[PDB]
Amino acid sequence: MKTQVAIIGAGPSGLLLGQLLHKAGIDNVILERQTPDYVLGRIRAGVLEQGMVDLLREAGVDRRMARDGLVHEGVEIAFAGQRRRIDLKRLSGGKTVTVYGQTEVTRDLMEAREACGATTVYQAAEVRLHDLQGERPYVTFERDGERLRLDCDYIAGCDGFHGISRQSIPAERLKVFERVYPFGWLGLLADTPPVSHELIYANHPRGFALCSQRSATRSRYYVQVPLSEKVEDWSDERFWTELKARLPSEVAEKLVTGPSLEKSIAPLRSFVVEPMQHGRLFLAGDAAHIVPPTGAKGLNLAASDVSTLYRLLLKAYREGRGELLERYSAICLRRIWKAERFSWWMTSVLHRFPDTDAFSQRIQQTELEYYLGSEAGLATIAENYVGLPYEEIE
Amino acid sequence: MKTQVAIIGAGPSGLLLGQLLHKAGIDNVILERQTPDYVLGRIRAGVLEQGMVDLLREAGVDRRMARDGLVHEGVEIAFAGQRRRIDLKRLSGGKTVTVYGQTEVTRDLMEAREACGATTVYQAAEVRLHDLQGERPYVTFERDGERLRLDCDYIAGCDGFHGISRQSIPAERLKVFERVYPFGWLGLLADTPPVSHELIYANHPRGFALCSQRSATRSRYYVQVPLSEKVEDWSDERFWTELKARLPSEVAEKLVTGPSLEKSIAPLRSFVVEPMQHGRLFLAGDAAHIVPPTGAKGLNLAASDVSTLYRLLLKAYREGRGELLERYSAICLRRIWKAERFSWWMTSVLHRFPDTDAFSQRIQQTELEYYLGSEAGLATIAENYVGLPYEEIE
Ligand SMILES: Cc1cc2nc3c(=O)[nH]c(=O)nc-3n(C[C@H](O)[C@H](O)[C@H](O)COP(=O)(O)OP(=O)(O)OC[C@H]3O[C@@H](n4cnc5c(N)ncnc54)[C@H](O)[C@@H]3O)c2cc1C
Ligand SMILES: Cc1cc2nc3c(=O)[nH]c(=O)nc-3n(C[C@H](O)[C@H](O)[C@H](O)COP(=O)(O)OP(=O)(O)OC[C@H]3O[C@@H](n4cnc5c(N)ncnc54)[C@H](O)[C@@H]3O)c2cc1C
Ligand SMILES: O=C(O)c1ccc(O)cc1O
Ligand SMILES: O=C(O)c1ccc(O)cc1O
Repeated sequence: MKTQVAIIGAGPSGLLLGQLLHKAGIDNVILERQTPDYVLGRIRAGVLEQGMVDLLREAGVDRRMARDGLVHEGVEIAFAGQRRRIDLKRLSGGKTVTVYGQTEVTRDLMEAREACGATTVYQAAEVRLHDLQGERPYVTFERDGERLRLDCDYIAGCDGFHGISRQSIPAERLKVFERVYPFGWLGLLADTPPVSHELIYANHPRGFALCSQRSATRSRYYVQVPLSEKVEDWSDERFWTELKARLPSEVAEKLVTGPSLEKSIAPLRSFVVEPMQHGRLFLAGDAAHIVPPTGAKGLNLAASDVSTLYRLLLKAYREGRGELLERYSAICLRRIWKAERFSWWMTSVLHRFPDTDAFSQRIQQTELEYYLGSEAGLATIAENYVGLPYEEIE
Repeated sequence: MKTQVAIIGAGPSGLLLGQLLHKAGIDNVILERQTPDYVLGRIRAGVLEQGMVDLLREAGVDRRMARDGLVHEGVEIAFAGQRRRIDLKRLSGGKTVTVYGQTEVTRDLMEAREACGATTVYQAAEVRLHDLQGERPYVTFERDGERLRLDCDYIAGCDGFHGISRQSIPAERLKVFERVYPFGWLGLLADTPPVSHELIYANHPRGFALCSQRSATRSRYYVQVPLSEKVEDWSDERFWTELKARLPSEVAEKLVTGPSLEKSIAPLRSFVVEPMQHGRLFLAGDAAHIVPPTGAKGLNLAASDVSTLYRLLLKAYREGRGELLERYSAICLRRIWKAERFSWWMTSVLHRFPDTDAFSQRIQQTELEYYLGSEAGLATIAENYVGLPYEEIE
């Protein structure tokens, strides 16, 4: 079996890269461990930066998003009784963010890939990577007991945090940066009207709470929860009572609750590897870095990594400028570190940490008061929230 | 002995409050433990916000400052080889800061107080405060062996961090917030031309360094130093070699060194007490809060506390609105907490901390890169650096 670009993983990263490449005439094959049904069962993210919205349009997979996605011009932050709205549009110079679920984006891409007939192998077991520094790297995998080999020019590791691609680079070539937080988020998807037209991040003494949405009739809520909690200890009833306790009264009063469609606990973490490539292997998305979901940068960093990789592969194939691929990491990392700093900052001011002394609590409260009450403070949040500009390469 | 306002301490706070009050017709007596010579030997701070510059003018003690002080429109931050200038004037909407030493301000006030004949008792030993909640509080002290009593209406505790006034409030009425940093600043005063027309804060891998000044022929430099260091372990020669090692080469190359006039180590700390008053006693300056010197807010918070206390005492005496004095703490604390947050922030991004893991070092470097390269980021530093607006009271 032979292709130009082998893509490990059929999540947002792999599918988006694959569609962009296909549309440009660059053959690519995607290998996925799971079934399409399993991939479609993941709920996850719901906020898209303008940059990712444009990338989807460029990949020609935006009809459903332009119809069902909700454009948001502001977000609210609630702390100490008050609610402060950050006008993203005004403060960022006119940029907005789009709420359209990660599940929906994935379904749209899977649908577009099937229609075009590009190759996708689901249930590709025991995927292994070889000859990464050769002129001809290859991938071996198993489809129903028999071991097959796939030859290619390049390999894009879009296999997420637990993927095989990052594990295939000699550990000595990689520098890891990581921070584990002492809490996770318990999320709940409900077929109920959202409590607000815009998102609400809430810093409350009992912990963080977030009111989000997927459409006019589907809501998504999250509450900060200790690492020790098991999802089976949280009945729907317990969740609503707790969400309500963390929100301002005028918001909790008008909350329409209902049974959960999905409920899960995701732990918070920061992780970056440098470089993000080795020979003919390039990491993209969760395979290369993780951010706590507080700034909604996860799916968005995957998109920029992909936008950068795709434009560099295009130069390599169409223009014969294969040497530009050496710049991938440098380019991606500048954006990744700023998104990591923003996500770290949002996380530290909105959540309640266990070992907190009095001085730090007061500093946390003051950060909010300063950033939310100063025009310059609001602009730092806003420009970071809509997404800093993608670099153009060279 | 009888007066209207008893003032404990003849540092910047007490003298400024005393001059303002005297000029308005409100009698006040200042009690100081040390001699005038001892007070004048302290070097300390050198940066004044516009607010403090206006307060000095209002107190009529600005002739020398208007002549010898240097107005600065920007400051530089050096990190990772580069130097970035923050245009304070442009970014703050036209505000600047004035470099005029704390020693000079103190000398100017002491001179003005002597000329007007207001009462100042130096070497007032064993000062004690009594009947703080009565209608008539009083102060007792010792002048050459004999114990004297001073009756008054109000007492202003302007006695610094180790003063007796904060110690005189029942510990149970006070809430303390404090953070001790694992380093101090080794400062050096030299009769040499400063290396730059503007200040330079430097984040270097060996530690923080700061290039400041007092005039066109007098310089002040500081280097971050461990808590374990003794000043006698730092010869002038050792200091210059170390300063030079922490600065960018084009700056170190042109540094004019020379023997020290003064050299001392000051440890870094944050401290706030709430409330800042008890009965007829009001705390002002270092007696109520401490900030690390990184943001130069120490002497500046003393000035705002004083400006607030003076305007409230004026209302009380001239207008009979004695009830407004209950608002002192609330008003002062809003400004103190924002200055504390700023000083904490400056401190954490410019200094090298001992227990730092890789992720944090990268986050520290990114904070600098973001704040120094974004117009909104630069504006947060600038507005905070020139000094947030004084509240007008009511
Ligand atoms: C559990 C979890 C919860 C999240 N929750 C949120 C959230 O609530 N909000 C938010 O803002 N962000 C959240 N995120 C982040 C956001 O969803 C991710 O950044 C985004 O999914 C990244 O996309 P990706 O394509 O890089 O990886 P993924 O979506 O993880 O997809 C990678 C794919 O590779 C496949 N794969 C793995 N190993 C192999 C292999 N060995 N061979 C072949 N295929 C393989 C996997 O099956 C998977 O399909 C969450 C992420 C995770 C892991
Ligand atoms: C050692 C030190 C170094 C500093 N270095 C810097 C620096 O390098 N840069 C910078 O930006 N800021 C620095 N600061 C901070 C800045 O100088 C202070 O915030 C400023 O001096 C506060 O003024 P104040 O009037 O409140 O107190 P102070 O200047 O401390 O004066 C209070 C006065 O009260 C007197 N007193 C004390 N106890 C009694 C008593 N029991 N009875 C009567 N009188 C008493 C003291 O003798 C003293 O004269 C420094 C402060 C200190 C303590
Ligand atoms: O899923 C969401 O809708 C959501 C929204 C904002 C964010 O920060 C993280 C999230 O998971
Ligand atoms: O003394 C100074 O000149 C000086 C300047 C700036 C600052 O942050 C702290 C300082 O002590």
